[PDB]
Amino acid sequence: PDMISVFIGTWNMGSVPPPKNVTSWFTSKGLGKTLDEVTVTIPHDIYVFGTQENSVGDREWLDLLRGGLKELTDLDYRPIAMQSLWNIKVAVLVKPEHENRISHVSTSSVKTGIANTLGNKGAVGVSFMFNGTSFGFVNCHLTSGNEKTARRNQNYLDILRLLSLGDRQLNAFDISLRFTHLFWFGALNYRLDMDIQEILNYISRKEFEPLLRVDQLNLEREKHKVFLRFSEEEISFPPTYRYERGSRDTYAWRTNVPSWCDRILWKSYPETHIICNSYGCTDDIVTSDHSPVFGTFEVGVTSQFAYIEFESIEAIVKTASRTKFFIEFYSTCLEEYKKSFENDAQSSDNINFLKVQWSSRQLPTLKPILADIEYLQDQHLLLTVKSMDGESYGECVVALKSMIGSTAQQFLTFLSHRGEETGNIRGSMKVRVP
Repeated sequence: PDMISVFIGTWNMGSVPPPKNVTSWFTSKGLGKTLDEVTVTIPHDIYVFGTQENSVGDREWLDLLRGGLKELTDLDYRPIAMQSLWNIKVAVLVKPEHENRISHVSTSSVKTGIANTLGNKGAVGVSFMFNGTSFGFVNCHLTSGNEKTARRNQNYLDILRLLSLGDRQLNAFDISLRFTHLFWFGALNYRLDMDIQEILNYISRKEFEPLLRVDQLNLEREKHKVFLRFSEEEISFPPTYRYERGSRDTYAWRTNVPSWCDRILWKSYPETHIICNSYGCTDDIVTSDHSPVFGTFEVGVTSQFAYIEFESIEAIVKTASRTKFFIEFYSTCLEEYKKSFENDAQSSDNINFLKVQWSSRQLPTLKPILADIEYLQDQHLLLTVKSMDGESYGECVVALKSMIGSTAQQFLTFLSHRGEETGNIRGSMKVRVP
């Protein structure tokens, strides 16, 4: 297959079991950007379900999902992984025909505790490869409370740093760069900064823009504190918290201000195919004080199966240090990782920054495992900038897609470390074939 259809769902189940029928959740029918126009269901290739306050036992729950999907699609979807941590649970299921294509499956979980609050907060994860394309899925439940934004941001950073999904050799990189596509979703619990009656007025009008301008997740993302260079599809569904059970007619009630607690975000390597086909919530599933949120994505995949030469590399790096620096290059297209020599020039007209330059002589050629053009296009390099005394100052990713040829092509990208922008990097390179 050339592309796959990925379903992501997030639902705080409110410590009661689901209703018998959750079909709207699976088929992206409800409010927001929806697939209500689709009369005959196209079964997705991969279903991913993240839940919180899921008080159904692991085994029984996975069975309910397999059962639900069986009745909808007339297919025995196979669960490749599942992972729970208290009542935070994720499960990933694939079509039977894709079972051979999956490999390198891992799971992880992380606790993020804070004193004097209701704990049981943290995250669970699943990653795998679909042929040559790596996928990461994170399901979390962060700290609740209107005034706990700083605590939520810290939960995010603790997850980003501690969650050990994927290959170990990528331990200079965190989960924001380990996977071709990363989906981070769950009960993020960021809230609306507005009085209760004024918010209910806007929900009645279906005027979401004035509420989105006071959404705490949106504001923190603009400050560059969480979810650096992630995407979220535009929100056009009402707040998913907090409803009275048995209906969606009525919000319950600053401790119960309506909010978009339940969210899906993604982070992709550059020059890859990824389109969001839905992002919304149901309005006919009423067992929880939250509503289920869905998202679907069309995602490109690459089959499973010559040298790379750099003219020069130049990095603006954020630091007070003045030592020498080098680069390590990692990729799944390489047999072993390579390293550069010392940088051979450096300058600065800023106390906080440093320009660091590697000439062609200081940079090694990389030798890929296959010489096929169609293979090489779909690959990426992971670069980490390290100092000579030795910890990383910055990581980034570079696509080879437009770099295939005889003459060297320009690249420019951002450097990050531990959820902070730490500079940029640029250079000139070619992937040559004989």
